[PDB]
Amino acid sequence: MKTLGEFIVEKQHEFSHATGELTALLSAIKLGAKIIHRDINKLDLFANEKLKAALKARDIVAGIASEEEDEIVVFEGCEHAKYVVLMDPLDGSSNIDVNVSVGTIFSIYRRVTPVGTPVTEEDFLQPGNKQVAAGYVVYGSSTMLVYTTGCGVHAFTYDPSLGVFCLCQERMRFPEKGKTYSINEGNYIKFPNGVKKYIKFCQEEDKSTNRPYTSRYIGSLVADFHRNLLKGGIYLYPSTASHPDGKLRLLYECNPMAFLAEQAGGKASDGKERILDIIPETLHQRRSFFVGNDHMVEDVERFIREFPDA
Amino acid sequence: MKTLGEFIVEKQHEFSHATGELTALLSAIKLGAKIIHRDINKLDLFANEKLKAALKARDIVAGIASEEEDEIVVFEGCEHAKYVVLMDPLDGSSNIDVNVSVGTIFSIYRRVTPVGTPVTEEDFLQPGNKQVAAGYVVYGSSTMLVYTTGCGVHAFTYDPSLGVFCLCQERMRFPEKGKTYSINEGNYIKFPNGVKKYIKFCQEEDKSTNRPYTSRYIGSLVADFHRNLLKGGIYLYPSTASHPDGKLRLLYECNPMAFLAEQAGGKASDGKERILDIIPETLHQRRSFFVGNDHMVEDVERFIREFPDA
Amino acid sequence: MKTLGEFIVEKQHEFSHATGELTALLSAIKLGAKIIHRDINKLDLFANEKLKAALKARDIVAGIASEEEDEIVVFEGCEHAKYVVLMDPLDGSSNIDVNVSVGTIFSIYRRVTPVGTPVTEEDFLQPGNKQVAAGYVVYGSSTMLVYTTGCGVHAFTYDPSLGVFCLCQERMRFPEKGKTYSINEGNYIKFPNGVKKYIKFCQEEDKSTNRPYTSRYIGSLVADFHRNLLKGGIYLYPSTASHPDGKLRLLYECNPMAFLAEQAGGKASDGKERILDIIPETLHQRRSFFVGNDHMVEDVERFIREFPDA
Amino acid sequence: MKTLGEFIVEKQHEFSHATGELTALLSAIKLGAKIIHRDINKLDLFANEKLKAALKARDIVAGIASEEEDEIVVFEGCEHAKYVVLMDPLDGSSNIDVNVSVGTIFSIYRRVTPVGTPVTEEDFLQPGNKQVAAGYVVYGSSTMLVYTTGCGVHAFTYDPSLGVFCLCQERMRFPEKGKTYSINEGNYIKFPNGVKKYIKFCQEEDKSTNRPYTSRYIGSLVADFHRNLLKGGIYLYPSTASHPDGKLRLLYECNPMAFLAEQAGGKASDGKERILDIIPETLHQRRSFFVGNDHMVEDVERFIREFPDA
Repeated sequence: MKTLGEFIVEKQHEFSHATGELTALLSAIKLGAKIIHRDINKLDLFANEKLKAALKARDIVAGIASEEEDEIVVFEGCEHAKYVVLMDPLDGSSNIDVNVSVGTIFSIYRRVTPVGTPVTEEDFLQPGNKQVAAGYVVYGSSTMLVYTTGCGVHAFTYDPSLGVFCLCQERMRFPEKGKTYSINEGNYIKFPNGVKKYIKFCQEEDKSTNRPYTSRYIGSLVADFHRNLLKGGIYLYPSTASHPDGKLRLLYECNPMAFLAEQAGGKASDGKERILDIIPETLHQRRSFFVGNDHMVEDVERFIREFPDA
Repeated sequence: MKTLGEFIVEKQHEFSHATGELTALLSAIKLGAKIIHRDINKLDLFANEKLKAALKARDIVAGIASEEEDEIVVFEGCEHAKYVVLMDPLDGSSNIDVNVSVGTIFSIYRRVTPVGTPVTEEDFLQPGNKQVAAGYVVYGSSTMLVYTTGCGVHAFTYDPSLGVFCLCQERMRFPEKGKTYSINEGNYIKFPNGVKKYIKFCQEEDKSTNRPYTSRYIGSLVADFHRNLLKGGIYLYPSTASHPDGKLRLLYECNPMAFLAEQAGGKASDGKERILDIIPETLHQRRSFFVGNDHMVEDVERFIREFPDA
Repeated sequence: MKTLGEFIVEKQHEFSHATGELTALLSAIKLGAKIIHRDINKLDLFANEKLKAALKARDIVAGIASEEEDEIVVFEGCEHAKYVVLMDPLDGSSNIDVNVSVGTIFSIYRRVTPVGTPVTEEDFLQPGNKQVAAGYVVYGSSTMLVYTTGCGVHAFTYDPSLGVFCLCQERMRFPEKGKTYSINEGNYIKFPNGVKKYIKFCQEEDKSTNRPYTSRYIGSLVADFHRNLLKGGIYLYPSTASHPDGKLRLLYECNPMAFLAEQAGGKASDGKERILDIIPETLHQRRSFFVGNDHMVEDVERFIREFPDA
Repeated sequence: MKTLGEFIVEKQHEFSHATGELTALLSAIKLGAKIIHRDINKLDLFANEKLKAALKARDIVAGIASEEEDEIVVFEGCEHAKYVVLMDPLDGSSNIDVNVSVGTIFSIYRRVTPVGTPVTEEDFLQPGNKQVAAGYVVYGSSTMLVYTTGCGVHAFTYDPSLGVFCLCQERMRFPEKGKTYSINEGNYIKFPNGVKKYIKFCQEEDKSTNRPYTSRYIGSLVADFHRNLLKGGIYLYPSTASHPDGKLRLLYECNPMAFLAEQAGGKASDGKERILDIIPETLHQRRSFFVGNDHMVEDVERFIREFPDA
């Protein structure tokens, strides 16, 4: 058995050789995860407060931005720190009422503003390709932490009896092919024409390409993403008239998940371009999101090009 | 706070006033659930063995039938018992690999054969309407036990820190209307014509009836059933050319879930008739299954009558 | 592995064949123990309230008497019950501050007053020889439950990860000889002359009788008793000028521990007579207490006869 | 609430400002403690192996010396490390069988031999006054970690439900006076004359100095030490004919506990001189040990000077 802390020390080459700093960052995340885990066994504010407090206590983060706050949070006494963290404290918290998987998503960037000064929104509006780390905690049948710093995706499972996260998968990679699609198909009529055509494509009979595909939609970004990463597949959250530019948050959800997806050998697109290369406009900016096996995301992109209407 | 054990003693009117016996039965189930819970934090055989051992140790069950065994199990030294239990020890165990919800389903009947003799398959082939109890354990973000003895559906949540199941919902009831459907829509082309038509019906635009409906499919009978019970909805597992008479087991899955559904004010059909009234043919008999809010199941039945082809 | 509940069902010959009732009684105790266990990982009132509530919820106890209450507690709606329980909810609670072992002690009697009426102090003032059950829960490095119903002493260890008590010792018996004594020797000068002489006797050099004996005094009746039961020894709590008739409670501590000691093959005396045969005078009556290996208790009794002064 | 990890980061002035290193060291200890904690809820080898593995995995310790090994252990690939650790993996493991408190003791030194080379016994034979850190983990009714780096004694309690150690006492100090003594008084006749005289002194009647003192002897160095630190007192483990120079290990037990005692305002002597100033002769060297409130240890020293015979 190898714990998360031991694994970090082992891979002192990742995170720009900043091992001590990564240990601190993930220790704050693991602490918040443990607190949230027990609390699950409203919660949004709770998770937000605990994670925020955990990060501030490590004296390594200058400030944070959260889906649960309109404005960024500048930590007093941490202006010397060079890291900022963006997070979705409790992804899909609505699933708590029905005992369905929920999760925490985090994204880490090196600040751009001068150290020793208060971080500004400029530090939080960098494109996803600037992330130095990203990950999620999935609170399902078991609690797991998955992260990347640009050198592969690593998975750890929390052992409640030992109170520690244990390594369970060092190099998480999408399988060569995907055969599952995840989307709220009930909203079929509301989706762009290209997405509707792709859904029909998924239902055709073609054994040579494993079609029709299997459908799976838990309704939790983290849970669906996690399953598709392990078994192969694609997750889709298109735009609709109600959400013309998508529903998912570009900064708190799309970017970190896109970083993880790419590090696992997958693709993350908004239907037309690479998520990680999008220039952020606002903290709460939304974006259409298609992520998973590259061939599947490529198919969605093709259908959107062939049937451009919304 | 009120524990499962205390609740049972409180409702000494249920289970034909056989309080001591119900306590014994659920104690065996709770024990097995606790063991399985920790083991999750292959498993099929494990869950089967632990539950079987737990039931035998309570000296109240003459024998059991399990999805994990071709033949029934007659407990030596328990021929004096008048109860038999049928179970699906670990529903959707495949979801374990992806950290998705799994569950245990149990069904209890009073034997028909003379006490003091070895139970036979006759005791396990009674129609669902003869069940004296049924329930499930859902191992999700939290572990919960749900059951009925014919007087409503009661829910309990396991508190790992106290090692006990606590009452969380005394009268589980489907809401007045459902607005969510759960099916592997990827297999659309393989389903009977009536089911295909119903799926399209679910996607129409009609705000007056909350359409289009929301789609949710975890891929776990227990997990999807549980969510739909709390929020309203319908779960569908139709027949296909590969499984002409459905995939779900009539005795280990359909009957117990149908009993729970009806006790919560819902409906459980195979598309044409009431699940609980079907006369069992074999231990492993399969059946098409549609369960949830009555109006939704009624709609499926109508579409099947209007479009009868497979 | 065999759980406490399964063990009880197995030994349906004990407790006057009242298996269902014993299960109920110990279930209340185990529940209270679990609650207290987690709360430890002031407390007196807490432990008292939780245990009292647990016993009342099982609808099998007419009332209780506790070291934490001047008057007995008559449970409304339980006048039909035939059992009464006396308890020391949190023995040696002062040890909590220093992380030292503490414990719960319980004693069970069949009421003497007519069923269907409110129990009176008469039901709680019966001599110890009338106990139908007695036991303790020791909250130490691990939490254990030990009990007897007149057919030997059985020990169970709580497994926090499974949330259940597991059998660890079916027939607890004092070894053939004891070689350890447990007393607050600091109060040597305050003890009766016979006790002082016995202490000196314990310190003599005589390998043939394993002397000098080893001294061990945790300061917790339950913890010291438990160790001496497993390894052999004697526990002494004599009278002093401050407590002329002893400090320990005859009904809440001495009687239940004496029942356990005798069932394990040991002896329990007040220095002159058998604890279980003493006729109670009041609910809070105190008594000198010497318990453990028979030969050691016999030695104390001899010294008290030979040196009678206080 | 403040965790051990957060506390360490907070006090970045201690441990020669080597915060990152202290975090690593205590993380290894906390991990081992968690593993041992669950294993308790033979063990000597287990505890030794887990702690040794934990320390090696942090890549910060060049090697260790343990009471469970005749020779020191040089960690391959850690010759670059500048710290060495000495430990008593499972103090009083015999108490496990009786559910009595046990503990882990650790001592940390900066190596004296050149970095980049294999540590030798020279690195492990430094006097106690050279320790840079020392501490213990007490596995009792609750699990606690206590440590010092020369700036006071800090206590933390393990919360099994959160899987983390929480600060509970920042500045542990002996009370102004002690009124409890801890010794195996059964061996009175075997002790040096001065110790026998001190024991009698403890039993005299003198309210002005809180005498007679209370006696408490759990039989576990860590447990007795911990209680005396919180409530005041003295722990004595004298020499005897069987152990002419004491029984406790100078390096694995006496030195670390002496460092803690002094940092809490107490005293630690072998009866004649300061434990921390003794020049080690061998890895397994033993020593008489008297530790606790200064006035009490001073009294023992006086009696030993006044009655010098063994």
